[PDB]
Amino acid sequence: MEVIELNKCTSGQSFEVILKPPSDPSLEEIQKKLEAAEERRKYQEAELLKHLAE
Amino acid sequence: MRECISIHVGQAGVQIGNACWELYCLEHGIQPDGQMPSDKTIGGGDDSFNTFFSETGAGKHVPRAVFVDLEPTVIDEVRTGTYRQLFHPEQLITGKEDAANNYARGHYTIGKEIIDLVLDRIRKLADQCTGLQGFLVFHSFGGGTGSGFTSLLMERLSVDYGKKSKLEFSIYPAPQVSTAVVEPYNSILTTHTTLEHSDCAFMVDNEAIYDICRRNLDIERPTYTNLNRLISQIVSSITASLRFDGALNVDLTEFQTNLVPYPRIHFPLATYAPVISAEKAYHEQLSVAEITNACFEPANQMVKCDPRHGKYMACCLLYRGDVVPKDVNAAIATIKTKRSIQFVDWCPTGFKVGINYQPPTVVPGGDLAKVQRAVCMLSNTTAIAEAWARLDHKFDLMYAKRAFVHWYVGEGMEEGEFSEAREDMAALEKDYEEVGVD
Amino acid sequence: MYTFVVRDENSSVYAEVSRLLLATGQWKRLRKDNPRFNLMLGERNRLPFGRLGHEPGLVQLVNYYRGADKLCRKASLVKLIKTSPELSESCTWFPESYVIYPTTDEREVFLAAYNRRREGREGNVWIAKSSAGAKGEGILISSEASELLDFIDEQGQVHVIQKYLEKPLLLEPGHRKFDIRSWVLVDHLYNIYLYREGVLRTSSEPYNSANFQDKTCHLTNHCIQKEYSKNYGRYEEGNEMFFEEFNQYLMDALNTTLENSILLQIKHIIRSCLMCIEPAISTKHLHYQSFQLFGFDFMVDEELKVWLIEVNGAPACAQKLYAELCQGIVDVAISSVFPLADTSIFIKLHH
Amino acid sequence: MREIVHIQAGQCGNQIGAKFWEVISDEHGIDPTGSYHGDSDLQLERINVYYNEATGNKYVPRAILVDLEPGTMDSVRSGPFGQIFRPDNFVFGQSGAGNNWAKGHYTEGAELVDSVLDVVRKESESCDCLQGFQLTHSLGGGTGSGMGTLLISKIREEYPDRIMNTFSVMPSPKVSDTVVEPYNATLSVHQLVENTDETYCIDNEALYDICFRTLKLTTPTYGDLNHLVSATMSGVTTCLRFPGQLNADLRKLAVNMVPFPRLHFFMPGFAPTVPELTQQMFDSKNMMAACDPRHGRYLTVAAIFRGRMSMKEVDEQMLNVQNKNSSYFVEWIPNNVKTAVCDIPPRGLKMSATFIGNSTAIQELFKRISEQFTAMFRRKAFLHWYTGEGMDEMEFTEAESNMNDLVSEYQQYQDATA
Ligand SMILES: COc1cc(OC)c(Cl)c(-n2c(-c3ccccc3)cc(=O)c(C)c2-c2ccc(F)cc2)c1
Ligand SMILES: Nc1nc2c(ncn2[C@@H]2O[C@H](COP(=O)(O)OP(=O)(O)OP(=O)(O)O)[C@@H](O)[C@H]2O)c(=O)[nH]1
Ligand SMILES: Nc1ncnc2c1ncn2[C@@H]1O[C@H](COP(=O)(O)OP(=O)(O)CP(=O)(O)O)[C@@H](O)[C@H]1O
Ligand SMILES: Nc1nc2c(ncn2[C@@H]2O[C@H](COP(=O)(O)OP(=O)(O)O)[C@@H](O)[C@H]2O)c(=O)[nH]1
Ligand SMILES: [Ca+2]
Ligand SMILES: [Ca+2]
Ligand SMILES: [Ca+2]
Ligand SMILES: [Ca+2]
Ligand SMILES: [Mg+2]
Ligand SMILES: [Mg+2]
Repeated sequence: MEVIELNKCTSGQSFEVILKPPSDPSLEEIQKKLEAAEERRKYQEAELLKHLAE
Repeated sequence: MRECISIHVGQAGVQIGNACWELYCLEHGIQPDGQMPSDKTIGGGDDSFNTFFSETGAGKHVPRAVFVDLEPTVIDEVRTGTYRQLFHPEQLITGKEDAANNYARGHYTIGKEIIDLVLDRIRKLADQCTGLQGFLVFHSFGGGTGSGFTSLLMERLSVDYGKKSKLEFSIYPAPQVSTAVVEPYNSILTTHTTLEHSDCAFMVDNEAIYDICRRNLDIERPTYTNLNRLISQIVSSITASLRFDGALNVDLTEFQTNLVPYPRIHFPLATYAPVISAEKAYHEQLSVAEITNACFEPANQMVKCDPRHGKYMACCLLYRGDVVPKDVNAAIATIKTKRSIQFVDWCPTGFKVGINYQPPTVVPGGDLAKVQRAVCMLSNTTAIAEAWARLDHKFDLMYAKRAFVHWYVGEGMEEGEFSEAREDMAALEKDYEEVGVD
Repeated sequence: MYTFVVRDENSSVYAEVSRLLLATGQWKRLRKDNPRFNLMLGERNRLPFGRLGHEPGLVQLVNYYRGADKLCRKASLVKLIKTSPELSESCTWFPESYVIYPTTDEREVFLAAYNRRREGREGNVWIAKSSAGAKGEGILISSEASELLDFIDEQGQVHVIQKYLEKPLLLEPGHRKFDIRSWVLVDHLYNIYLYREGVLRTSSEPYNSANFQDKTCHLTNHCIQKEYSKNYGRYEEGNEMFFEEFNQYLMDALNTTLENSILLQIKHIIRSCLMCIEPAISTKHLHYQSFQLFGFDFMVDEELKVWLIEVNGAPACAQKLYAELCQGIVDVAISSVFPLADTSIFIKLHH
Repeated sequence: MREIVHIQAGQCGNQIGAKFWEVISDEHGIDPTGSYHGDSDLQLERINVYYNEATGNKYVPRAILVDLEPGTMDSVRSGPFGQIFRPDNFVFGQSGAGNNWAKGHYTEGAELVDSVLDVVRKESESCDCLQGFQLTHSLGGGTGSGMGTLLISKIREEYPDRIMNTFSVMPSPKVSDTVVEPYNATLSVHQLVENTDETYCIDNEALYDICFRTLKLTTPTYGDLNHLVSATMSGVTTCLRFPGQLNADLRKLAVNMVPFPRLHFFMPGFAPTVPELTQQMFDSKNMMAACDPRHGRYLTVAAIFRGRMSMKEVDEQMLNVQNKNSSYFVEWIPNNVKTAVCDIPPRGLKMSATFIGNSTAIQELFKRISEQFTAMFRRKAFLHWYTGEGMDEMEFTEAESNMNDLVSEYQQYQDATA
């Protein structure tokens, strides 16, 4: 069991204890997807108001 | 000195943040009006506690935090609370109608409306930063704003602040305090969208916090105040290394490099001890070995799972109070013989240990007892995937019938995003299984 | 009244336990994926342990121990015995064994011992087994290593090679082989209960040491004995000899008793195996509790030394004993957690 | 702040609506003159949801009163709280509807509908953030039945992104007072299936048996039945009128209750120890709709407890009923029973429990109505009264088919497994 890299200061104390060794989308893409979802909402609201006008 | 900005999203994120910052002030001796008598540098300083607090020429210490919810009932409590003085209004942001426990409503419909205003207020905090480490994002998986808007903000933050680190403090849903039937949907969707944008995410299952408050504090029916009080203690011990002098986890990047060797498996399991009731006038004070050994009992974990049936990829021990390294090494050596601790072959069987001589701080009148030594263990074990399995099963049962899906589609989302998000979690579950199983 | 769910319809043991619980009038059976249960009689592979113990207001119990697979599968058990201080690579009651993969592996070490004893002209009859084979197949006995190591690369699943017991205890009349099956119940407190009654699964053909091409004289499974032999049923009904008769034979033919010569070693082996894995499977501080019924298979040599050959996590009983054992499961493993309205058939092995 | 607009249409709707405002005005400490005289301050934290605040700190209900005949309109103004309503929000005709769904929907109600929407619009523009609408009415008449669903259709066209709730009195299995109710109900249900987010099913025969068997009212009256409905209507709106987080607005409630859009018809319940309350609310004898919950399965449930009580005891007792009767809860909607508690009790009671269930057993009601409707329509009995107002026969056929579809859908999920 080794105790390596012991750093020691006023507030506290840090160390390591080894026991055994081993063996993104762009901004344009974001706006486009948010717009496609706004379009889908507007088409559904259009189909609704269209059927209510009928 | 480098700065960190905390972002609190939704009801759960706001209220936990409101408890964390009350606890931060008590630890650093900051008064509700923002005055810190012990700060001998007025109007400035590059002290370690200044990583979370700004300073004004008048002597006030202002949290580097922004609070965002899509309805005012929660944030208006901050504007009137004991620490209303602490913040200034540009940090608090409100909508008028919430996301209705709907991930798509908070992500697409209402998220688009308010995202740009939030980034501007975030940008105001970043302009005051000489060197910005990254962000700490508090939110819930189940809420409409917590799941929907957070995952949108994470995407933009990866753009506006490309190379800066992001840490989540997420609230895994628990039925005993859950407000919505569709939380499993919101959790899978937000996890999928945020996975590639979060460098390290500490999950908290309200079931575990709820039972701990019942078992160890003898609270008949815990409330969010009870739960948040305890959550603040775990959050504080994790962020303590960023707010005090030290050499372990003094930079947001250290969390990833010390706890996350595999990018997608970035969900460490936190374990905290001792949780003692203050109504017990006195108890036999617990030894370092006893509290350290408590860290391997599932009853003290933030997510009820069985690490014995997984594999560790990293482990850190964060002590606060009367703890010396020789006591720790004795506790570790004796514990390793009685416990079933298995590491992955491609990692050393080690423990990174940090000690901070200041004993844990408790809120006056709270349910938690003042103790002289405490410990929090952050271990990246595959056993936390049990939580993903639980949540995925609930998702499958409802989606087999397309139950409630129309609420999401009516908000502009497509049924494909349900399958796309679910497949990602299916891969994540199998990623966890390659690492931790033979 | 309590609730339970059945998820392994093929379990003949828990089929009768299910019948018994409903006869109680205090247990209602729910359907497969109803999560609001007290007791899960779960499936045999990929049982979802991670979902148990998360239903508020429900003490949930399950009839399997997570992690028992390390003991109830040949490749796992060999690795467990060799790599545990408790059981010790220098173990006395487990035959010299080696794990070997077709096409972490131990093939090179198995040959080391094989030539080591053909140097000394000691017997070299080894056997290869695996959890993939069944129905009396997937098994080969030979004295030449080449015949066996070629036979494994002919397969695709991991196997284990084990030193065949060339000098077994042979029952007379018949001059025939046998193995012993003991049933063990481990409750949620991890109490180890041994069923008072065991069974000898018998070979009805005389043990021929010369020719191993013949299977039936060597393999004592209740399947191959019923299926490749006509003298099946001559000496005892169904090639099943029970302890009272076996106790008499030992006394009359060897001036000893079942208890002293054999049974005391069986209880030692059971304790050692289960107590070795208690830290890794015990559920006394978990959110869900466990119990499991195990079936231990033993071989006895002519010196009356007891050897362990395998363990079954999902075993079957003998037709004469289903009623007595399956009701004992209810009182000790189920009714212990979920009481009912208001002598013992088990041996408790202390630790 | 999140304001709801209330509408009551027809003789039935107005009578029920009037006692609803009597109950909650008392609960919020408002007297008939519109002035607050209460004790606690939780009474006013969410008062703006159902009340507008006007000069002089007087609170006026955000209520619109509608009927094609003036009779019941004059009774509302002479009642106990009739003084409180905004006099410009009384929108009444003179003809009446004569139990004719076509008159309320197409001819007599058409001439009056715009006058109603003008009041609706004026109220909605005075809302910080309008939340939705709730309507009280019957499905057997002509005004609340026919004109009510016209207002619903008109309101959706102006406020398509707002929630629409209704408290609908359904025809009863054995008690009726109008011959053509199968036609009026079937024509309204067709509308509600398409244009409402949440509908509470009330039938009078169940209310009457409660009044006669349980409360022991030897000669019950619509006065006694309405007191039950208003008490229930108070209970189902407690989470909307008092501080809380669970089902705190109409949309959040709908999202937790409606797994599939067309299956949004609920079976209310009320009761009357903690174990006693929880047993009652689940009992068939405490349901306000004539459907046995044991003849179907619950898709979702919402329970509201009021008064001072041990939440530990409540939480423990709700779980026992769920785990006791697992067969009656769908296995494929985990944790579909949600419980909320408010410290404010109703008047006369210290502990109350209100029950909201979305049970597939509701199909029985839609089958009763369909059977009666077809028996009339196959012979075209009484149809000349409707075709005489301009309707075509095919409007009837479509309404029948939609309800038969709605019955099929309810059965589909009643037998679904995991
Ligand atoms: C629904 O159709 C009805 C049919 C009927 O007689 C067959 C009656 Cl009496 C009533 N009814 C009336 C009433 C109505 C119209 C004309 C005259 C009297 C007034 C009243 O106060 C109450 C309580 C009831 C009522 C309700 C539900 C019941 F189960 C039993 C009685 C209603
Ligand atoms: N621990 C804890 N959990 C909370 C708290 N508040 C809410 N939750 C959890 O969060 C989930 C509900 O999400 P919320 O945060 O309340 O809602 P939201 O994030 O504001 O989203 P919207 O309701 O759409 O505006 C449930 O699973 C709750 O258990 C809290 O203060 N503490
Ligand atoms: N090392 C050894 N020495 C002597 N005989 C052995 C042996 N290993 C196995 N055998 C014989 O081979 C037979 C089958 O072995 P094994 O018990 O592995 O089959 P199996 O796993 O199908 C039993 P079950 O069906 O109960 O799981 C046994 O009856 C035993 O007599
Ligand atoms: N609860 C209740 N129901 C009523 C009342 N008056 C009528 N109804 C119901 O409504 C039906 C008669 O419809 P009515 O209210 O006159 O419809 P309208 O023409 O729109 O006013 C009957 O079947 C009753 O069940 C009442 O005062 N209270
Ligand atoms: Ca300073
Ligand atoms: Ca990134
Ligand atoms: Ca006219
Ligand atoms: Ca006009
Ligand atoms: Mg909210
Ligand atoms: Mg086997």
